[PDB]
Amino acid sequence: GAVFKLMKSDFYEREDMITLKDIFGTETLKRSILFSFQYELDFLLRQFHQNVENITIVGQKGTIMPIEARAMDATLAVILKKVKLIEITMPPFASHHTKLIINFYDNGECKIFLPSNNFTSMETNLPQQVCWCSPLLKIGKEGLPVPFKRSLIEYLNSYHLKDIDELITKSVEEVNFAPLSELEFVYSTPSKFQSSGLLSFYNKLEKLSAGTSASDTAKHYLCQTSSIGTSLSRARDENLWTHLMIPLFTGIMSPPILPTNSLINEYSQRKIKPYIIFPTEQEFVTSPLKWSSSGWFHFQYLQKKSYYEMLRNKFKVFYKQDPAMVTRRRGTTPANSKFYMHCATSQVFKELEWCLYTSANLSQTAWGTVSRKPRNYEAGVLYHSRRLANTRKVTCRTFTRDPTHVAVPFTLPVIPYDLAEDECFCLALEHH
Repeated sequence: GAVFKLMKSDFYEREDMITLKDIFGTETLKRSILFSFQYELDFLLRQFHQNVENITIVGQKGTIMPIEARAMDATLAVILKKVKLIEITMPPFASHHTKLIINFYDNGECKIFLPSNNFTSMETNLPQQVCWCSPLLKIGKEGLPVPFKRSLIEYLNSYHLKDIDELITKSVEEVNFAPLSELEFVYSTPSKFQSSGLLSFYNKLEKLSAGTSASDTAKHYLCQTSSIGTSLSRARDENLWTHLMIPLFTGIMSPPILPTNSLINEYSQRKIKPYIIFPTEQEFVTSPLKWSSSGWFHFQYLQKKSYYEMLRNKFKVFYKQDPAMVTRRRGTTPANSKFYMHCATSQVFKELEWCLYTSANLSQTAWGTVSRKPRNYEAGVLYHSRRLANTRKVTCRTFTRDPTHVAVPFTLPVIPYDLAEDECFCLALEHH
């Protein structure tokens, strides 16, 4: 079955879990196809077994740094001949953030992974990272269409590159995706020709919950992100999660933004509970590598503080690790995974209506809006309870207590920010 694993760190596990070497080092691996925002080629290529025949690497022109001669050795020169680069030219202010691995093995097997780390030593080892692992898939003729496969192919098409069409999509097409028949592949693309991002995700959730009646249940919506974008509007404080996404998902608004005070009453009246997990200032003090992982966490609110105060004090949206539940070896180190999830009710989040794990951070550029398309490539997997084989809920557990559908790096429960003391981490330095 598909499984979430916590990526091992050279620092936190020194002497359940996965490493890049488990993914790439297997002697039966024949081919890997990789997508990422950043590759450190000498670090990445050292993960592979000599048996590998091809490594196809997709990334933005310039995010694939060649190995300098001084860092070459015998082994690397051999693996390097097996590398095919597909270099993407992005529009301005657009990023290729998708992290995706498609592996093909000796006996026609295939396995797909979504790691939260870029392929660099620093990303892999500093902030907490996770990796979703598909079940084993087999090359073979397909029966009924599998949504995950259809969406993955739309997504690949949306690069509009002949090399992707020929070298990747054709190979994906041969794979039977039946073991993924419960899951959805949810993505963003700048392609004008393919709907994606928030509008498509919203339409997908509306379709997946069709018929479901309303309840007096509390409605919990949680986001864990390593970036929090600024206001959707220059004239008003409006946050993507609280003002647009949650209101869409709950039915507060439809596609054809509400005043903040109206939203707060609506949340109170519908028992909506919003959460954003983002590191506090003090959680770096109780992290083993201290502020080392802090550069991955971006929420630059100092220039428009009222937007932050609104989130912190009016929506009371911020949540932090339970310092009693974290391991000694990881402490309160923040995670660079992105999860979005919904629970309808301490035990909160252990049974979910749905959960999306993705590269997409909480920004307009990753998700778009109702009217604007995403600027980035992003990809993720969605578990939806109505899509499960059995009439059941998606189950979730925290890695900090280490089978469930989902596993998250944050504690369960998470703890509200203490309004007297806690503040989201934000550093303004001279260089930025």
